[PDB]
This record gives sequence, C-alpha cells and structure tokens, in this order.
Amino acid sequence: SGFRKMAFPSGKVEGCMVQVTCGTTTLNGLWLDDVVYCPRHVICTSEDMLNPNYEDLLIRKSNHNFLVQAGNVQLRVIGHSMQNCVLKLKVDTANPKTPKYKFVRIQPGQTFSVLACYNGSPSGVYQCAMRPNFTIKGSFLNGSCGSVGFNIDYDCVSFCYMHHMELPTGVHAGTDLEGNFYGPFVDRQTAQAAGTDTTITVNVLAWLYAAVINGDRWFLNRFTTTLNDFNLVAMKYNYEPLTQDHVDILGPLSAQTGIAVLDMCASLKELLQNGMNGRTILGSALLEDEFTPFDVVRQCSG
Amino acid sequence: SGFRKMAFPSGKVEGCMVQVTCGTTTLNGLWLDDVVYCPRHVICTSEDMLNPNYEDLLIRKSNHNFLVQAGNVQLRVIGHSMQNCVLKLKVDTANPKTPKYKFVRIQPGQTFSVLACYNGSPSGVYQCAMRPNFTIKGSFLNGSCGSVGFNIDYDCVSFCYMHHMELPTGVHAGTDLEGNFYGPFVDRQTAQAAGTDTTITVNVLAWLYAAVINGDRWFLNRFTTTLNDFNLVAMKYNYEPLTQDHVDILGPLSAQTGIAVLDMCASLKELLQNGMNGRTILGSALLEDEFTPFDVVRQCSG
Ligand SMILES: *[C@H](S)C(=O)c1ccc(Br)cc1
Ligand SMILES: *[C@H](S)C(=O)c1ccc(Br)cc1
Repeated sequence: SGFRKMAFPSGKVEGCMVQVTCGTTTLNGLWLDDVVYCPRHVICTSEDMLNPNYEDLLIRKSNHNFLVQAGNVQLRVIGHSMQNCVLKLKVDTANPKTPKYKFVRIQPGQTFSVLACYNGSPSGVYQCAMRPNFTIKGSFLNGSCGSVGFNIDYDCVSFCYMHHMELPTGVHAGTDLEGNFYGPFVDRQTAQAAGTDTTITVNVLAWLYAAVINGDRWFLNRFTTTLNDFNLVAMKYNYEPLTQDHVDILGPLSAQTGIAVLDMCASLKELLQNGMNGRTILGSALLEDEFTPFDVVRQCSG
Repeated sequence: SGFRKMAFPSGKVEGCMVQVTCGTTTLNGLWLDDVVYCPRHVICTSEDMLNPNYEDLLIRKSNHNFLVQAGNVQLRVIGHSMQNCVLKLKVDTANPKTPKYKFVRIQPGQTFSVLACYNGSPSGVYQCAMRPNFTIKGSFLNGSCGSVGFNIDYDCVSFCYMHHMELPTGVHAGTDLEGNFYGPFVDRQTAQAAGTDTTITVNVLAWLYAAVINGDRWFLNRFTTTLNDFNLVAMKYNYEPLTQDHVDILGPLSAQTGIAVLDMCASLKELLQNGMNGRTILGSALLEDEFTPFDVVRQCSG
C-alpha cells in the first residue's frame, strides 16, 4: 500500500554521466559506447547568447578544445560533430558501464525520471511528466544542463530528455537525445515563454483509480456520464479531451476496481464542480495529473 | 528553479541488493563486505506468525537453509546469527561493489531515500520522512521487506532503515540496520497500530522558505509573533512545538531570504487559521512537512 512519486533506480544512468568543458563553460554529458552527448550550447561564449550561429562556432573548434572527465579520468576526444541541438563527441574509450539503451521521444502526458547532475556528478533523482505545452516542471540549478530524463524497461534504458534551459516561469525546456527540442523553444536568448498548459485528464483518472486501489473511496458516486458530456465539462475546466483510446487504456484499472471508466469520469466531474470540501486523496488536496495509467499499474497492487 | 521530492541517486545501494530465501519465504537482503543483512522474519513459516520464538526458530536452521542470490550468482552462506530483528548471513564473498557506508539511526522528522526492491531487484526510488509516530508513509507491496532507506553524503551511504511490515492504516514500520525497530512495533502478528501523529513544524517552515526562494510570496505578511504565541497556535493545530534550536537551524534560510524565522511563523499561523483561499504553494494545496531545512538548502539556489 501507499502511493509515491517514484523514480526508476538511477544506477544505470549514473554510470554514464561525465563532465564536458569547452572554454570556460562546463556542463554534463552522457557517455554511451564511445560517444559523449551534450548540449551544443557548451560551445557558446558570454557574447554569443543572442544569435549564435552554431555551425560557425563549431567549425572554429577542434577536438582538443573539449575536455571530457569521467570521474577522475580524462577521456580523449577524437571526433566532434553536431546533430540538431546536441553535440556528439567521439572519445577514444567505450564506456564499460554502457547499459542496453534506446533514444525514444516521448509524448506530452508521459512521465520519466530525471537524474539531476552538476559537474558530471549525480545529485538527485525525481519523477516528471512532459506537460501538454512541452515544458517540464523540473528542479534544476545553474550547471544542470546536460542532465537526462529516462525510463527503464527490464534492463533497457530509454533516454527521452536532455535538459537545456529554464524559461521565465521557472519551468524547463530541453531536447530528445537526437537534439530536437520538445516544443517551440530554441537554444538561444529570446523572449520565448511557455504557452498555455492544460491538465492531463487520463492521468488524473489513473490516479483516482490508484486511490481506490489504496482505499480512498469518498469521491465515488452512483452516477455515470457519457464521454461527450464529460468532455463538455473537461473543456470548461481546462482539461484535455478524453478519447476512447484513453478509456481503453484505463480498462485494466477499471477491471481491477470494478469501477467503469465513465463512472469514474462522473466522480471527476463532481470533484471539478465541487472541490474536495476539505478532504484529500492520496495525501493531496488537488487533482494529481503526473501519474500515467502505466505508473499506477506498476506501483499498485494487482 | 523548481522544487521536487528528490531522492538520492540509488546506484550505490542498487549494487548491494540481493535475494534471500529460507524455506518458501523470499525477501530482500543487503550485502556489504561479506555480510548479508535481512529481516529475521525470513525464518518464520505460515504457522509461526502469532508468537514466534526467533531464538528457537534460528537454532533449528543451518547455513544451507539460506539461499542468497546476487543477480545470477549464488552466494555461499558460511555463518548466520541474529541481531535484534535482523539476521546476519556471513557469505564466502565480499561484495566488490560495497560503498563507503555507515549504519545510523534517524530521528522523527528526518528524511531519507527508499529503494523499493522485489526478489533482490530494485524497482523504484522515492523520498520519505520518519513520522513523529515512528511510521513511514511508504509505497511497498508484498515482497518488499528487506528494502532499505538511506542518505548519501559525499561518497558515504548512511543506511538508516530496513523495511519490515505494513500496519493496518497502510503505513509502514521497520528497523534501523542494527535490527531495532523504529517505534513501538514488533515483528509478529498483533493488533498493533500507528499511534497518533503530528505535523513536523520546522519542516513546514523550511518548505515555506523554499517557496519564497522559488518566488511564491503571497502568504507573507507584515506581522511577527513570539515563539510562545506561535507554539500556542501550533499546539491547537496538532503541530509539533518549535524550539530555539529549530529557529537556529532555520538561520541560513532566513538569512538568504531576509525573512526572520518568527515572521515566517506569523505567516504559518495565518495559513493554519485561514487556509489558502484556493491558492497553492510550490504546487501543493496543503502544508508540506516532509522537507527538512537541509533538504531545502541542498535543492534550492543559494
Ligand atoms: C546549459 S543548462 C545549456 O545547455 C543551455 C542551453 C540553452 C540555453 Br538558451 C542556455 C543554456
Ligand atoms: C517481510 S516484508 C518481513 O520482513 C516481515 C516482518 C515482520 C512481519 Br510482522 C511481517 C513480515
């Protein structure tokens, strides 16, 4: 019993974290086989923030301009290239700790674990979700760029995020591991800001099922709703539309609790319209939307 | 920016997790140097739950009754002994992955990271706090006993918890790594239950400072209070008393924000008396008490 914001064990990723220095700029890199991945912003200088031309900046560098440190061991850089917003530094040594891995791009509403790192040294691990507006509500300080987000399935690490920058509302933006940004952001200094965000409905419903599995039942009711009527209410409260695929994905949790998805939707409608009247659900006083149906099934009793 | 419930990176502990089997009972163990630590309940059988005499149960076992598996490698048990509620299995091989480590017992109100494990395999990592009533609000399923809680300082893992059981309210009880329970619980089947709990005041204040460091300021006010008047209100709301040592420990955060501790106390008093009127703090709609002053300083900008 119990329900926590749980991350994947971070050991497989810890063994891949390195420090990358170019000029007076230091940040984190990810060492897999004989390649180190890092943000290309590492080749900028203090004056280059406004309109860097990265192709120009990179053609003026050579391998010896990149210092890579894995713990207390300097890795010799033997090639360098750029792919979208990331840099690929070929080193003369394959990381002996490389896990089985994949580079996957995730969808808004999906969750992942972040290993926050400074100077190539892991500092903490936490769970995040990709918001509908393609930002993440991370916890990052200066020097954390290059930190990665991931999921682990069996023995395989699916890397899905590399951290780049912080937007003016304190939320975070980054790329997949092919260097393509999530959302309409760029690695340069502009007035860019997070766009409007919405709540991830299917996740809220998953979390209500978690609560029922864990014995919070006070928000249940004898009502049902149609998907259309539910989605009318959802729209009114800035919630994403619920699709039939979402209903299908909630099938297992529905079956385990014996609560039809559209019955749980009726509960959510009442909670949106009435609040919780001073009660809590799984120790929260607001509706939590950063657990996927998969997260609930993995953590909760069967 | 940002503030998350952050755990320590778990890799150093992952390399210590093993599976311990006795009869038809399997659970997790912790392998450090040439010793494996696990709950002594592993030597119980289905009939022994009510009033086990562990001394008797153990004298009837020998080394070959204990199967220890580290990944795909069977560790040969060469001695066995009991220390309070844990078992110590001497194995013929020192764990090559043993980190620098300590066995520390923690105080109510202190936090630690939990590596939830099943069958000796790590499954997730999350942050917890020891409640004033010596329970923890964990996330544990059947088979998780033997999972450990820890903090990491520099390179040194301070183990502080081994998981044993779940109480009837769904909260969890366990021991330190010398096998002594936290709180008035025992490793046998009784009507034992969590006693009354209280909110950890100094932690709530630490978290309000986190929020100010992160730009939530709406709950601040121009008032101050005395420690005595504050503690009168605290008592009324089931909050722990605030001591001068607590005020001193909050000194750094006070200095960084320029908000005197007793001014922040005045804010907390108003929040207890009035609620938040539909606002949130660091994405919560209730007052969070599972971050210590140290946790805030470590995670937050300086
Ligand atoms: C450092 S966290 C980094 O990579 C970076 C990327 C993009 C911008 Br804009 C600033 C800093
Ligand atoms: C398994 S999680 C275990 O160690 C245990 C300890 C004490 C009691 Br009572 C039940 C199970």
